[PDB]
Amino acid sequence: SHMASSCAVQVKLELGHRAQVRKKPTVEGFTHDWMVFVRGPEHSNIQHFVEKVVFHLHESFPRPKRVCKDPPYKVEESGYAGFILPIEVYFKNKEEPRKVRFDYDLFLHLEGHPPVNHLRCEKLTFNNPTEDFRRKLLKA
Amino acid sequence: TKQTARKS
Repeated sequence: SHMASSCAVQVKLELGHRAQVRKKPTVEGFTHDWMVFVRGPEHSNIQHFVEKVVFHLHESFPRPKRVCKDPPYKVEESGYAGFILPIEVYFKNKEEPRKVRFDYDLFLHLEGHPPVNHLRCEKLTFNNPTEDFRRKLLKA
Repeated sequence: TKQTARKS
């Protein structure tokens, strides 16, 4: 038996961050509050097909591996300097690819300049997924 | 120029 149909699903993941200079720096002494997030556009659900999101913070951070298993996939923190932040997105999925890794640029602005509101769109294609993962991907 | 210093 064989199939007469091919199916190709495209998903959009939004990753982004906000970064605000603190009024007073902490004892440590961090100068900014910032938050980094993974979400679907226009408040769409991605838990149907995302197993967990892994935020690899910089070494200088306590407990540098942060793991979110359920929405919101976000981390909130304070700091003094920007850095590359590899984000791993694991899928509710049988075969390759099981996860994918981005290098997210977590940058901060200086005092007297607006806060940071950065939004980045990444688009992935799953060519002929298994039927179960296709259902997870297009779930209402 | 609009950005802070960075880490390692």
